[PDB]
Amino acid sequence: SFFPELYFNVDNGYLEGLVRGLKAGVLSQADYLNLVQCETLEDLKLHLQSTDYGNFLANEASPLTVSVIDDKLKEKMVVEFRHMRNHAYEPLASFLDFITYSYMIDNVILLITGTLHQRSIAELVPKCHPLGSFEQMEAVNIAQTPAELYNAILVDTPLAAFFQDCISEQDLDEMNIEIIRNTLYKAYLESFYKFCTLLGGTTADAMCPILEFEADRRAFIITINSFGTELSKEDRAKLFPHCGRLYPEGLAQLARADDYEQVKNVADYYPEYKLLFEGAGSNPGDKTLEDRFFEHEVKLNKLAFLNQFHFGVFYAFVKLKEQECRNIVWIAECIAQRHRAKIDNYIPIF
Amino acid sequence: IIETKMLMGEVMREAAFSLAEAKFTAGDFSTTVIQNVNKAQVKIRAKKDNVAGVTLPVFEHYHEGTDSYELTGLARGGEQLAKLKRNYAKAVELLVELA
Amino acid sequence: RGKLIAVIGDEDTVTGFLLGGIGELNKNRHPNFLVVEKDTTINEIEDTFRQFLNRDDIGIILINQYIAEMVRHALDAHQRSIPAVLEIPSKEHPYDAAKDSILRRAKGMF
Repeated sequence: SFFPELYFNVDNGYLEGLVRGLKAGVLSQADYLNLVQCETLEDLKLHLQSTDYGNFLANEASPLTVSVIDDKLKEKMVVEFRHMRNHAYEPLASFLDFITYSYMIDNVILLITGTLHQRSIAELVPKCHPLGSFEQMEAVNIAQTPAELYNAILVDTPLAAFFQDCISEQDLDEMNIEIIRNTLYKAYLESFYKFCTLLGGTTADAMCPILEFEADRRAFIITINSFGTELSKEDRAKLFPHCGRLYPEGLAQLARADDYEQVKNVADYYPEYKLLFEGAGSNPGDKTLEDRFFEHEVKLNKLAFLNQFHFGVFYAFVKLKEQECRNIVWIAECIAQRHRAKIDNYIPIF
Repeated sequence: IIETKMLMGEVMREAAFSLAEAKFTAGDFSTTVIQNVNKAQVKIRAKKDNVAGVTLPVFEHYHEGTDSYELTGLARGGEQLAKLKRNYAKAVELLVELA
Repeated sequence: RGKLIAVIGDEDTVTGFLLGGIGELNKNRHPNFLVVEKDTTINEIEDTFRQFLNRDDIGIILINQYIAEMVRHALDAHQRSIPAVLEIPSKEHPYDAAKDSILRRAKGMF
């Protein structure tokens, strides 16, 4: 674009090359045919050792399990992301901090209600999802005091700014944990969108549409889901993110929605995701609606990869790598289950 | 006994399949659901049967009706979760019968 | 209405059943289940089974077949009707028909 190239390359050549190469570092489709063709866990180890992945089952349990496959995929992901985030710079470092803050709020909601209930905090440490870090103190050994964690997490933990909405220590008990997580997800997401818009380059250009898509899709799925729960339509509109094309129009019809057909009509207002609707076969041995959503994510990830002077390439690599781990562990799951009629719930990425 | 056992087998297989699909959907809801254990919505009622001069222990599947723990935060997997709420519930009923 | 179903199983079973609402914490904040994996030991399984036996509010036990294999002697020795112990096999592995505590009682059968 106008500002980058002369200034992008100087401090982004390494990371651009790294994301390109690590896109190339995913398992080839020939490797995938090796994966499906063994139908055994020992041979699964054998030929995953022979690809980019693998050679990581050393010092592990002789009875290879699917959970070990999940752990190794996630360890590869977190290793690659610690590699990328270790080398960064205030704009892009901040970008990757946003990329991580979603999992931060997830793990942080895992930590909360481990201390409102009388449970150990060392108990909580090994169960955190990777990337969690949490090397910051005042949140550990809190003596089971809600106010201690409240102040610990307003003061010390980096994402304290979003908890200005989650205050008063009353929501901890009177209100659901999940609804709190949803408010924080919304507030964080809109803050991230505003940060993206502040950086008004091709970063904004490539990140606006995908954030609008994420807001639109999450409003779509949540509206589908809550037809069997206790929630009113105004408290409903309260927690839909503002950063979406729906806020201009489409969110109102979702608020008016009460069943599958009104949300179908909402999808029909916009041809881009109507197509994602009619791919919701949900057949035993094929893909489902969520898989078509992930597929559209993959397409937008490729579109981000096409451009080269922005920062959505790394977010694209996030979503693709998550899909890839979902595929490999799922293949391991169906290998252990021995049910080959049902291996088809994974989306190859590259 | 054996007919109940075979129906048992196919039902549990189907239900734990729906569990695998939910794990694909929401990722790691296992941790939060094990985290959330305060009250149950189903109990067992011990009643008697005098099929003969002997007294026979027998059980019934009572439903207390306590609110279940709806989960929606993890990518809004509730569509898989309700499917599970049915698949495992049928299994539980058949368990009580078998016991 | 009287008693509380209890389950010991791997992560899959306990997750799926806590989804079904099978689970309770007593007034002492103690569960009616035990998540067991490669890190859980046989003696702990037997001790927790006896802990369940000590409780007067159980009725039913739900043992995964691996767990039953692990503590076979404890299960067989406990020839009591008060725990109506039911065997159930795991996800990824074949159904457990042999070594059933009741099929041995029958003789004119498969």
